[PDB]
Amino acid sequence: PITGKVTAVIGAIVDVHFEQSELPAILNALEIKTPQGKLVLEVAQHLGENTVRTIAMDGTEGLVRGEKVLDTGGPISVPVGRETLGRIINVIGEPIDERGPIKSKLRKPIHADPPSFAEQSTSAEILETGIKVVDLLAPYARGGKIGLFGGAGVGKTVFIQELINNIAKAHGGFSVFTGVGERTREGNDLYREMKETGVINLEGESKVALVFGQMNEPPGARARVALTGLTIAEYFRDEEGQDVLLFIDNIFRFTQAGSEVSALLGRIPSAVGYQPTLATDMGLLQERITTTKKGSVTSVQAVYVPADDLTDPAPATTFAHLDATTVLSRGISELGIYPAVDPLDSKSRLLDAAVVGQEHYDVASKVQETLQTYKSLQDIIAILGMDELSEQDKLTVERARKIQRFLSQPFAVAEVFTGIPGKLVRLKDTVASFKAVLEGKYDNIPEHAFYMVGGIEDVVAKAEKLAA
Amino acid sequence: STPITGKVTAVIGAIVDVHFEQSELPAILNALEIKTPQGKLVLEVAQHLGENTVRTIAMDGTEGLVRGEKVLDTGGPISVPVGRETLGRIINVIGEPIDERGPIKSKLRKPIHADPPSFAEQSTSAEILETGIKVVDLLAPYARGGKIGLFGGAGVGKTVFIQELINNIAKAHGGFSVFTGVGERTREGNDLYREMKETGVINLEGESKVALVFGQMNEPPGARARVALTGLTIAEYFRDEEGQDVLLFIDNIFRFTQAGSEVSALLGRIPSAVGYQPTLATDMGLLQERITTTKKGSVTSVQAVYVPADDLTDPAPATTFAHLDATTVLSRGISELGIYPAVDPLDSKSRLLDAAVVGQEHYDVASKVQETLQTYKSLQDIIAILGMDELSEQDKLTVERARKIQRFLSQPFAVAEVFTGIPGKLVRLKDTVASFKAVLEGKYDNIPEHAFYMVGGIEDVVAKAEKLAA
Amino acid sequence: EVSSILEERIKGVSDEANLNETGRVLAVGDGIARVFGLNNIQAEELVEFSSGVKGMALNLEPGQVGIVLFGSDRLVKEGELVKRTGNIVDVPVGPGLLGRVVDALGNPIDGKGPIDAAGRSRAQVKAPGILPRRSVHEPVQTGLKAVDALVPIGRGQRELIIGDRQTGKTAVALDTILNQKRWNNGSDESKKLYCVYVAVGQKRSTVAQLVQTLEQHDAMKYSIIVAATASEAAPLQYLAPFTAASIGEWFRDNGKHALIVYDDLSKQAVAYRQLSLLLRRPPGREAYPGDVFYLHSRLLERAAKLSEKEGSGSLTALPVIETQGGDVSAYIPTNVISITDGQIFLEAELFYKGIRPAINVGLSVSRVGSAAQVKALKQVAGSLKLFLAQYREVAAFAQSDLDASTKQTLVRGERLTQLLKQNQYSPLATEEQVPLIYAGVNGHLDGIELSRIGEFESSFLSYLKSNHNELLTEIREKGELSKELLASLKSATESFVAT
Amino acid sequence: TKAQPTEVSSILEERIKGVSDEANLNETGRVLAVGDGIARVFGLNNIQAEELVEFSSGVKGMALNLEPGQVGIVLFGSDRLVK
Amino acid sequence: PTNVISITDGQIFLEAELFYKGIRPAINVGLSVSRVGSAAQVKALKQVAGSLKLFLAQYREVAAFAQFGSDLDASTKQTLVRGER
Amino acid sequence: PPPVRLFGVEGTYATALYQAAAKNSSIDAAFQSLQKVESTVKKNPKLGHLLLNPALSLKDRNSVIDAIVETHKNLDGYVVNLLKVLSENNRLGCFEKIASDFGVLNDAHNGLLKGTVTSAEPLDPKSFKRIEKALSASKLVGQGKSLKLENVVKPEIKGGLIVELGDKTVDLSISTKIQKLNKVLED
Amino acid sequence: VRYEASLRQLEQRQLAKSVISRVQSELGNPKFQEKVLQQSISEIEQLLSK
Repeated sequence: PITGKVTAVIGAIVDVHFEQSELPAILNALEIKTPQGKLVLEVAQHLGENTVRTIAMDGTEGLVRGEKVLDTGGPISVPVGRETLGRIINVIGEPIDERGPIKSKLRKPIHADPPSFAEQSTSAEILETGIKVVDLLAPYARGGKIGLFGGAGVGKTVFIQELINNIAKAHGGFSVFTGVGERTREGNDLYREMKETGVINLEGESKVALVFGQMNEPPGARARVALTGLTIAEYFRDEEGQDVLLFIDNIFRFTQAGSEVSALLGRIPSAVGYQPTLATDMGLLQERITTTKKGSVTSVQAVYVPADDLTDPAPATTFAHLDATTVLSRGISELGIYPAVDPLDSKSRLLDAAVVGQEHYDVASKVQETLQTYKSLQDIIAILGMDELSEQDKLTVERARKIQRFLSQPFAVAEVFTGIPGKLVRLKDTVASFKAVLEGKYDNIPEHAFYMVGGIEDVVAKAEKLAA
Repeated sequence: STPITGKVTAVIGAIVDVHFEQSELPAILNALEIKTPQGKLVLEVAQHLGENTVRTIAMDGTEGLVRGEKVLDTGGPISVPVGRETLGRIINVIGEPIDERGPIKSKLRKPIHADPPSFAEQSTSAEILETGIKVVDLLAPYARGGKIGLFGGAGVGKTVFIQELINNIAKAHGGFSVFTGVGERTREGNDLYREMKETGVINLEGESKVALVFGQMNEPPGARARVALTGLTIAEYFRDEEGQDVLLFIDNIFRFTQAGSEVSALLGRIPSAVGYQPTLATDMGLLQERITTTKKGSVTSVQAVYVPADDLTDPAPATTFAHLDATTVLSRGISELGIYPAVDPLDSKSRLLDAAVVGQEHYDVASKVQETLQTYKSLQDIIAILGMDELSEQDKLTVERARKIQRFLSQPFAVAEVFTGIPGKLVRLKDTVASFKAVLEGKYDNIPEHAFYMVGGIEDVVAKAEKLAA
Repeated sequence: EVSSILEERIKGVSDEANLNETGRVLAVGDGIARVFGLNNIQAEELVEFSSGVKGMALNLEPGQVGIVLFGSDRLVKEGELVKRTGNIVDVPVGPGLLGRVVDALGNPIDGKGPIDAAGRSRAQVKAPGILPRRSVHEPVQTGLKAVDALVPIGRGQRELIIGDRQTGKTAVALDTILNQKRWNNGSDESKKLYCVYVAVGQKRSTVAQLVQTLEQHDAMKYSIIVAATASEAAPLQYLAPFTAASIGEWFRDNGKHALIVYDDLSKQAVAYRQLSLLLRRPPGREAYPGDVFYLHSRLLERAAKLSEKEGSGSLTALPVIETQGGDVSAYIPTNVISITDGQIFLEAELFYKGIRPAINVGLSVSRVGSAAQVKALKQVAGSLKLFLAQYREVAAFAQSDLDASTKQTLVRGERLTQLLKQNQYSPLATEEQVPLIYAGVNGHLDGIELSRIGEFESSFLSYLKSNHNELLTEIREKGELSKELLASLKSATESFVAT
Repeated sequence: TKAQPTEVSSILEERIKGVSDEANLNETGRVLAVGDGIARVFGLNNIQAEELVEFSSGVKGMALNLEPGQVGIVLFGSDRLVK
Repeated sequence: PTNVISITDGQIFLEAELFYKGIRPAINVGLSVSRVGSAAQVKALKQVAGSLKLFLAQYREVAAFAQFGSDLDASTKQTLVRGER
Repeated sequence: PPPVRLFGVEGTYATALYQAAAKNSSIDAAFQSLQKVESTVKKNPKLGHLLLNPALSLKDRNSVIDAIVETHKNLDGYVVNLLKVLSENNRLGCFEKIASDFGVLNDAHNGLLKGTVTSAEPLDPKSFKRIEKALSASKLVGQGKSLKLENVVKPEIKGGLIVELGDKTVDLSISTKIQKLNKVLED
Repeated sequence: VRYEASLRQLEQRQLAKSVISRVQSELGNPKFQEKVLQQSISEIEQLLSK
């Protein structure tokens, strides 16, 4: 029965005056019935005298001061479930996939407390990733934030798709691709592509659930889309036990959105115009994501660094949250390698020796040293000439070009797209493969027998086939 | 209703708020006169703050004021006098003669605010002024009815250029001209008044083909803002009611932007970028849109602009840069090279400078000049470390040609006899096209580089070749 | 008679009914009337003052409604009746707006009489969603060889024309409009882009030039010029792209194609800045209003290539951004660059070096790009991208003892650069793009002297028209170059080179 | 012109209503407007500077600004808790 | 500084580095300008200093070239020698 | 909360007074006392209206309050608590403003409405009556509410009439029609 | 043709200032009084229709 009349609409900041002793709490959701369906306003201040100040999640067009408002009673409660898999859902938790009302059991508030210190998992464990490159040189970790870098032009979308496939195989998980302030054009492509790659198969089963945030959506809804997505993930993790991986698109657009909402709220922006709540807003988002006992989210984020500046505050805060970085590059793709992961720029902080096993660490280090040397060698190999450089050096070049090729994997997801049967390689066998190449047991086998192969076992086959 | 009287309530600066008596409502952009021991202080009504308390901007210095001082309302915008009786008189902002030839005999009066003619009404043709100044003629010819713009920064011999321009273009063209000085130094003022008396344009007997509106920077920030508006209306009278083409001249229009920035602050508006007025765009726009060629007269503004710290990327010059039809940039570097005019050839541009407009021959000659100079600029970095003998052979000839062309741009001014001694050479347009063409063709690439310096056309160069030969 | 038209006009006035909500201005300063009344006002509703000035109500405050005057402050005065028009900002949309130069209100500023329109639609209408679109698959040729090959332009997609001030940015755009005449002449609605040029903050002198050039090239009969001139006030300037978009939406809704060119959003930015700062709304970065990102994003997402359920239509867009000192760093450029899908970056140095269009190939990108390139044109210009890329790298090597390989690159590269010069305001048909580029690709132009490239071009075209306009007609109609055509074309180039 | 904590209409109405002893408010307060992680509380007249206060909502805050007629607590905890 | 520069009839910019270079007064000749110019200096002094400005400017240009260590022809070194003095 | 909310400070005072005395259901008493004190301010035209100006202290102000309840102790008492409040908040320049504002709230509570017939000249009493009747007849006066229709003379509006009440006006005036007419003949 | 159009604009403006003269004549007349009655009765009809 908590109802109130709109008493201001200055900008998209709508102050609603509520009748006595029936005053919403901060972070409540108000719904104004409109010819636009509903307009969802979120209470972000109490201005007192039985009046509040709220932000908007839909366009604030043609509002009349005196519109009836209804108070939900708490943060927007968005449907969750395996039912909600394969449904594109807008910020207000309503289908924009247009496959009709989302059938759902329970709905849950979009703001949710980040798991307690007690719930924390003592030490991070590796999250297996089908991409061999990921599992060697910068392993993922359950709980962790692993920040993809490098935009489309690296086959970013296919990489994202590959991960969706891999987690389902890896654990049995699900995913939710949440796109924060994504271009609507890109969103169309993703939906079409995801349908095509069958990761979303509406007729079938849809691994990934979509939450798409269009740039047209007001800054307030741009800010809240991420938190909504996070709730979905938490239902999978906590309440269905399933390990999940929640992708975020530009986390720059998370920051950017947050900055706007602050400015709208009239809070003095901090240095380089970034919200005074800059630390806290990332803090809430990036600590909800964690390793619970129940399950673990793991999140792959895309960081659109602003003007290639890493010392800008938005990157700095982002890097604090990040645990590993996977650095896709177009150069790599130009060396015909898809994975597009740049091995020398991919780094993880959970690459740590103790964490990954000493043997694994040592194998990785050798491969890294080899690659590091290989690059430096290629600089002067080109100028001086290959044969004009040491026997030891060309042993390294020989070894290296095979490793470089060995990195290539024809992705399972892009089995359809390329026509090449998929390869999903298990973690133990990834270690094994590099060990053998380090001992040069296959350093007889030609370079192109390693091109676009799977594991060590696989390149036995290719050696035979190359001959045949 | 009660007799229109206002009581001052707050003199906080130029902003002086008046408390007109109930039910008589003064109107936005009215003109108030307050009888004062020194004339009538004019306050331009600029906001209503309700309860019959207006907030007005001063146009004359404010001192000694006593809160409560009766304020008559003369209503509507400041009303100047207009006529051909304004010819050859210096008219201060409020409209009083500061040429001290006693009262200006008013035929008609006009408001200083007027809405620019609508798009349907506004009729603009492309016609070409002939400047006879070689760099200008080839690389950015000026156009009748235009909004020519003498962009330059600090000390670009800005005055020297203007003196030459008035000497050539103003005298040459008939109609009327209006010489308006916005917020300029009394040194510059005294010279401009004197110089145009000397050139006899201000002919103290017989009509003067120019009127003067001198606003100087000693005047209050408010007065500085609406001196421009005042001048524009004098031009409008010429354009409209006298029908004749006007060759308006305003100086320096950065002072107009700057003035507006100040009274924005005083008006209490939240400072915009680099402290400029948030109303900067519309104010610049209002001035420029008002200046135009109609189906009646053809107002041809030539506006000086001062570019602070030679950063034309600064929002105030940059905003002006768009609105002006036929830009001329005078650059410090080029000045130091000794090239007079100091017009930077690469950066000078005018809308009319297209083969379909200024003719294919003119276009082709100028295209050859532009490319050659641009190549030369590109090669300068290379030349700096590596030297001349590391470039292509073709390039080495191009550099030699470019150097010849570069100093061909130094065409003496006729008013730089006074400042230096160099006699000006007024080189005809047809002749200028010819003169540049020859050099580029290499017809005078046997002539030394230094014989292109500080001389006119090709004919002058040949004579100057003989001079060096001897 | 002058009497009769006036008599009709007086006769057309007659009576009225209750003025639903009066207002009385409390204070009017800075074009921000703060009105007491208008209790039931709708957000951004159009309101009419006593003076006849129209306004919008950006701030609906808890006791005053802050009207923003569309008119000059001079006409409005305190205590004025403020009648409530009661209709949120809407502009007539329909088919009749073709060949009508209209201002934001829709009033013909060229006096081409009352607008014929099929609806008045709100200017705040929200873009089509994820699923209401279907991926781009339809080219739009601009008649600029470089644009069409180096950065191919599709439909419903958006790409910047971001570049240095007054480099005749409008000229690069205007060329596209001219080329649309060829396709326009045809009867197929597939072949009909109804262009809309949105002149924002542009001086009336500029709009006169615009009007005449468009009339001269007979373009008005698929053109609309939404005009918000420099003089026109900051509400009009603010709502000017929004208004324009609505006109485009009607065409888009009919499932047709059209191209809306917003020139320039930089002046749109300034207008929002003026509004916000004057309305005392929170300021933000680079003194541009806090929600400037939100404004630009709203406009730029309206452009859409619709789905087949929505009977595939488009509203191709080409925003123009004016860079201040070439600073892509600057806040308004950075935002727009992020929002858009591709950029074309005109470069002043190139302009000076006589390359016109002065498009800098390096800093031009398309993120839709070659997806909507003509198949023929795609075939004959993969090579072209790579050659120019090499030419750029080997550019600095143009200072003596130069490798034969580098020298080969230089000859091929210089000739190509010369080939891509074009006389602005002459568009070139695709059927004549395809031959010229083929020659360059086959490197037969490498032999031709640099000075003679210009002469060669026109001659090759006339030669092709004389020699075999059958081939040309085949190229135009088949649109896909068969091996026999590619064979014949190589031969033709060789033969032409021989003469 | 100005606004004061007593100008807040609920405060203002009690004073007009004759009541001014205002319960135990002189050592307890009742929160006024709240949000921005700071709350403005009415009463707490016996508050010590930088005292620890406990809000009835399971959160404690440190009084920072002791202001004429109002005290502005700083909330050590989530905003949602206080109302 | 911006405001004053516009107001004043000339600017006499000094440079700190030139103070250390031992030029006292440390007047930075290139940044120093007099807009009103000569007609306020002794006629004799006008005659002698006729090309003094040009020479100094040429010296400055030459000095830049000289510090890029490019080989300097004798004509350039005439300028340089004059310039130093 | 009691009907009609007058936004704006001093009307925040009025609102409080109104709502407080509505909840004490002694609005007539309040209103009557407010009229009396308003009258005694007006009837103390010098030296008690010309010293509503701020300059006096809190302590000097308190003695002004004492003088106010000295002029007549027939005050309601809720308005005496309001007087104390106004002294403490150190404003009394807007005292009669608050009184007037309370009056609007009060007479809204009574239901009474005010209208206006601005004209260039005072019209027929027949016109006044017919319009009052008409307005009462029409849904415009809902009834349970009254109309003090006041013709005012505004020579600035040339002839015509504008009927005003409830923020809804019908303006049939010659000046406005002339404005539209002039405009239509500028086409 | 050009002068013909110009002349039409000039005629319209001549008649515009003549209209101002007629407006002053109308406001002179006790039609100024009589039309107030016309407005009154018309408003009675209007307001009763509400």
